[PDB]
Amino acid sequence: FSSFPSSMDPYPDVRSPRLFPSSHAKRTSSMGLLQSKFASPSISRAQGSHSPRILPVTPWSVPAPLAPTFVI
Amino acid sequence: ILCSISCNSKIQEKIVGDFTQDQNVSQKLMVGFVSCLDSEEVKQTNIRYMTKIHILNLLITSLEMKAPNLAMFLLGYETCLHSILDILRKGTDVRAGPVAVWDTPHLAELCYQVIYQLCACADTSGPTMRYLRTSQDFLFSQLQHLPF
Amino acid sequence: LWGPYREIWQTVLSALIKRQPEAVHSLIVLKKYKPDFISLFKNPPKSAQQHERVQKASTEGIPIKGTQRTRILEEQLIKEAFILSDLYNIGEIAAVELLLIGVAILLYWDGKSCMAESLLHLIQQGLTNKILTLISQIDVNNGNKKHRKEVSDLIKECQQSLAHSLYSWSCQTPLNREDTLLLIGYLEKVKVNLTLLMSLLYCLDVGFLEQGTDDREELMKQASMFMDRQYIAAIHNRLQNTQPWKSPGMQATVRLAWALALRGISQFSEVLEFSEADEPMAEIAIGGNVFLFLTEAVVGSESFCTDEFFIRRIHKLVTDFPTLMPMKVKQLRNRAEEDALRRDLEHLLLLIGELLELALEYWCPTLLSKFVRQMSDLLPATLYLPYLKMLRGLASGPQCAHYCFSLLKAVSWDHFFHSLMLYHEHLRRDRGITQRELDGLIACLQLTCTIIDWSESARLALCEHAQWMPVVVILGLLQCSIPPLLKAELLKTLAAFGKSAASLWQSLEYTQILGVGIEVELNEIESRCEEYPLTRAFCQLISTLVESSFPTNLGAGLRAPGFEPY
Amino acid sequence: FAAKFVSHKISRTRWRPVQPDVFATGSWDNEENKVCVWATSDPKQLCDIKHPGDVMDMQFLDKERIVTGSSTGTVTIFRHHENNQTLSVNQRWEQAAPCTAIVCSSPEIVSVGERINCFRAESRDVLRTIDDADSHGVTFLRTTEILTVNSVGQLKLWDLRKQGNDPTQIFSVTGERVPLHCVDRHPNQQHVVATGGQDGMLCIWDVRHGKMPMSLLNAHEAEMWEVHFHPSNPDHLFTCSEDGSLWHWDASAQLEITNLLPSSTLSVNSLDVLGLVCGTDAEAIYVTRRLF
Repeated sequence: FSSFPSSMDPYPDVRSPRLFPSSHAKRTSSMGLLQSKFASPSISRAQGSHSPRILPVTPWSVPAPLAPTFVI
Repeated sequence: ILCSISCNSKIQEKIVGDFTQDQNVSQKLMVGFVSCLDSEEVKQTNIRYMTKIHILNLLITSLEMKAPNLAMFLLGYETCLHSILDILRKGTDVRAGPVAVWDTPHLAELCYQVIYQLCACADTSGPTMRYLRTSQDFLFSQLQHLPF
Repeated sequence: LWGPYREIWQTVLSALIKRQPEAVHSLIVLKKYKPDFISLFKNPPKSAQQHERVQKASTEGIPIKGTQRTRILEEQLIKEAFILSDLYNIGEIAAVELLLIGVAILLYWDGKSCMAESLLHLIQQGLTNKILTLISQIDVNNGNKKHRKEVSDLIKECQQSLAHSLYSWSCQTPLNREDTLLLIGYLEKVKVNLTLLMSLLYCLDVGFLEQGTDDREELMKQASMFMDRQYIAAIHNRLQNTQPWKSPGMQATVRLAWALALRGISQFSEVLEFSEADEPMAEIAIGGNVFLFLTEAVVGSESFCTDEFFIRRIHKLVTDFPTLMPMKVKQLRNRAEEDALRRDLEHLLLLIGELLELALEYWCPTLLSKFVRQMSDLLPATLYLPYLKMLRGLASGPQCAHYCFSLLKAVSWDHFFHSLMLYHEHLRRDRGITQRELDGLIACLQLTCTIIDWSESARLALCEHAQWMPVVVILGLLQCSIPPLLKAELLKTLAAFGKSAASLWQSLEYTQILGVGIEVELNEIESRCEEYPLTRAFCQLISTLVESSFPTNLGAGLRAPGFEPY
Repeated sequence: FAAKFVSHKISRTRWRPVQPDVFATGSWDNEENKVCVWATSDPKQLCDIKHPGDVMDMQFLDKERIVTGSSTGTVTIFRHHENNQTLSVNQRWEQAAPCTAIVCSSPEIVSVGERINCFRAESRDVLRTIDDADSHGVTFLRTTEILTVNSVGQLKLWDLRKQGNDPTQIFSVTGERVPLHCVDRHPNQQHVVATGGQDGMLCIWDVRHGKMPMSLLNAHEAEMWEVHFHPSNPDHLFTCSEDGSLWHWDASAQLEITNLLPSSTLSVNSLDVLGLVCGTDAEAIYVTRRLF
């Protein structure tokens, strides 16, 4: 039923195109890796070290309002 | 709920006494059960169909485990047992070509499975076979209504 | 013979499924117990006898139709049989055939039930003459305590059945149309009325409208060979207000409902002056509490076997009133109420809706003039307060409620939301508002809740429309000091969003963050409160949310188990 | 009803926050004033509190903490670390004249004198002080309202929520005959209240329904002592008198009041009963632990 739930989540179609809608998706508390890769690419766009430490920090917190902060 | 209560454990002697404390109430309940059994011979009909499905499943699921039990006293063994015979010897399971209506042979199967348990056990074969050989007819009435 | 009657009923049911006479006719017996069906539940000659004295037979013997039963009439049977005769005023040998067949009293009841039920099913001049006799017999009839309760239930069933049979005789045509005055007068003499109201409405709306009978010449120069129109005119003249007419308010309502129909039966103003033959008599009826009676009927609306049909009839009556009477609506509200109205009319409409003819009426309503009327309602605050209730009444019908919502829409909801935000702001600046204005708001939110639930699309629109801002406004109202009806309508609003979970759960979390406050509210509830009327709606909302799938993210901020504490 | 001689005239008893199984007790009137925690149920004197100062207020400040008020109107509270059997004395104030009863409004431990010193949850500074002289009724009718009842038995709803130092309301009998010993306030609704008359009467009260004396009585003998009430059956309760007496007034039953307890002894200590004592006006030694 997880796939069905994912489909339902994708069914909302809140707006095009948003990382804020990506956060609306993380509302379920489950985040796809692709998003993480995109975030890493954005970070890339000492910096590498920060990403390594920033990514670790994001990993440390999975709680609501933490992922948003980690993403920021 | 009587099925789940009465099919989890071996029935205690104290419970029957507690049930008969009222004395009058147990008899009244038995009478009500007999009336329900006899009531045949659309929401209400649906309820009856459901109740039959439940009650008959409860009597079978208690019965498989053993005897004596609550069901034996509610059949009037120290009646509803005769109502099981009375419903069987009136049941018409055919409507003249609109098919044998599958709810009605299912009702007959549920009544008969009780009687089968009550002639296989040593406790009940003596009394049950004796009362099936007296009026109202057992072997004669069923062979009257049995279709080819 | 009760068992036989039951067997006949099953055959009738079988015919019904197939729509064919075949089951009745494939089993003769209808044309055997035929005068028993005509006699209905009456036992009219064979009531308790002393010539039928069962125990004075020294041989213990009784005869029936044909065979006799001497060796079976033993003293236990004698006592069950006299218990019947003393208990029910019934002939003793009749009481014995009733123990032999099938508990004898129960069998007799089944026999009354089976024949009556069969007649009702068929409907769905012995028999037409036997209605009165049947009514009289019931009146005569009117662990021991339990038995009495059972008897009362049986009486209620009798007063519930026969009601179908009498309705059907109106639908088939047999009791038309000189039996109106006898029906009306009897009703005046007499909640059992709702069978009667259901009977009257159709007759005003069709059978008394344009059918009639071509007979009943009780006068020589009043009617001729065609009594159709002549009787319509005779009823119109007969119907009036009288000095004790204000005690039968039921007769006033039925008489008004005639004038409603009568307005459309009148081909033109050629015979009739409108300002003597309609408008005074209808106004005089209004001043005799006729509209109030309809509201009472709506309050008394209750699920019945013919109840859906009755509701359809009520919807038809409502259609007749907005259709043919807007002059009376305008006379009352736009001149007499404002001066001394529109709110009352809106209330009446809501009532009718709540009480699928109604759905069909709503569909019919689903235009420029109607829009203008809506604008007028919005103008005055009181007028606006009528409108929401009227809309919900459209809302109540399943086809109707969606249709009613569409009619209200064809914007207005957004304006209402703006008023709620504005109203909330005003309250904050200042249950902190005129009782009539607050009651208005209760009706706005009650029309809102109903329209959202009934239609999936409407509910969806309410849930996620930026202009309306319903979720935020509701929260502000809840946070601000507020009345119990108002907090209940916030929960009914939340129901739409719930039906539309993460969005709702997040909102709940935000509310919790904004739970010490929740604990304080619970304490306040413990201290109170207005009789627990507020508690149930909140419980229901919680249950619906629980039905919605749980979200892992919610309750994250608090440690370990945020979902559990609620 | 297993009695137990403490050989110590008891002044306090709590079915502790943790059924009525964890007993604690405070023993006043001894040369080094006493209290024991985990006693006894079975010797179990884990915290037989060696303590100067006596017990005016007393509260299970957690299931591992204990609040109290000390004899001169001082304050005394430790944290009942029942694991390691030691503790840490939390609250120690000097001059909060003793206090006359003990109220609560969580977690500001409100109280009354026979002046109000509102300490609270970690409020080691005396925050609120509506220093109004009182001529022993103390509770939370609603947070944070209260009603001071002077020894004319003279109740008066005041607060500490809004500002001000008067009372807001007043409950009073016609004659003010008895003194402030024992009033009642119902857990069925925190706007429902009663009292017990020190003649052996009730004094039932209506907040909303006027302010009349609803129900007196004449049943007990001595001053109003304290009432055992079920902590979940609000209605179930039984009455008492100031010799330590106890007349079971079966109030979940209708006046069914009899010679209840293991009677005829000296007085009883303080009340907490859930699943126990109903302490008298004179607080002697007694026990029974069979409260179901």
